[PDB]
Amino acid sequence: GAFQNLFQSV
Amino acid sequence: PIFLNVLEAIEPGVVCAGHDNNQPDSFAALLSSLNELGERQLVHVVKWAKALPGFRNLHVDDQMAVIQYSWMGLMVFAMGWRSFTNVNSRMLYFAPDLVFNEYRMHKSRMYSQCVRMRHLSQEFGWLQITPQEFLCMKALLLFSIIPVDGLKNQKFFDELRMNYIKELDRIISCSRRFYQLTKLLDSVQPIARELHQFTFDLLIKSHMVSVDFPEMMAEIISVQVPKILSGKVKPIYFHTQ
Ligand SMILES: C[C@]12CC[C@H]3[C@@H](CCC4=CC(=O)CC[C@@]43C)[C@@H]1CC[C@@H]2O
Repeated sequence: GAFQNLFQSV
Repeated sequence: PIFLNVLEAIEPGVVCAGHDNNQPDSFAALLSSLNELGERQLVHVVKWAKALPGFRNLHVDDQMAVIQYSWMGLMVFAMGWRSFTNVNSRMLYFAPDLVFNEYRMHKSRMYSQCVRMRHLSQEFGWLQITPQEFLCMKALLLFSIIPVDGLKNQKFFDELRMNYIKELDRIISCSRRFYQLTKLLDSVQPIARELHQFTFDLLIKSHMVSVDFPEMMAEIISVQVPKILSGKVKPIYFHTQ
């Protein structure tokens, strides 16, 4: 989930 | 020129690696710093990509996928450009605080890969690549690697890729030039593949060699990069290899 978390955070 | 206005406007600025240049060069230190630089640049690549013309046309899963597949090529291509503009390809300008001379190329254990990257850098000179050509080509690299079995919405991707090819052609003897630039774009992919293999192998043995991988790098290299190395995800070449 680390990439997705970045992606969704902006 | 709306499209080029946007590409110039969204282009990331300077990213430092945080490398301690006072420490003697070592494989572990150089590679740990490269890994941290990748983690930092990833943040910029995501912010840049999400701001690209038409990018939101893609299914959100595909938006995430193309970034996770294409980052190596994107970053190598930009690095080659920085190397060309800053040190006339004399060294690999990974970051202002992480510039590779030949000694570092050797100590990194990536000399062959660095050679290829320096060659790419030199091509920007040999072909007299313009900033506007560079930006359009770099954008196209985001849309140049996909799963063999297709994306979630392949149609929206195909349309987007088509339009970025059209934007490149319009920025572009024209046939000669288009041939040259597509050849240069293709040349990024074998370099990216060699780096994919190298970083994957390094991650697996990272504990044995004191090389640190940050969180996103470790995740992406273990979850997504193997799809490329196993052949499930492949580059799109212009010319047959
Ligand atoms: C993947 C890697 C860390 C990230 C590096 C990569 C070499 C290419 C590169 C160029 C950049 O400008 C950002 C960092 C990256 C993307 C390195 C090769 C081995 C190392 O593990």
